[PDB]
Amino acid sequence: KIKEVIVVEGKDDTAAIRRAVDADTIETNGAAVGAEVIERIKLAKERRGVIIFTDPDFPGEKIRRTIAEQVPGCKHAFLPREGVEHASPDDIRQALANVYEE
Repeated sequence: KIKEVIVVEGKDDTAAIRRAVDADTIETNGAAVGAEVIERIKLAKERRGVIIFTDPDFPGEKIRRTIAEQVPGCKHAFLPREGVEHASPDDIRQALANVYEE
């Protein structure tokens, strides 16, 4: 239902996201993003756009950085300051409500 595909690290992130919103996701399987995942993310960005939604720790920002610099034009969702896998439904909604679109 959410237009953009949401890029996350793994299944616990997807599950947590689908407990709050209806969204299609792409899972990176850790911080090692192979080009096969990139080409999925690429197709998704041009057909529907992509929201990157990873943790605010060192692994998660490294994942976010790696993708964004290979796929320009991704949007970014950030957990409210108060991991995605354990994020409350309201945290997920807030994260997605506040995506900047530029």
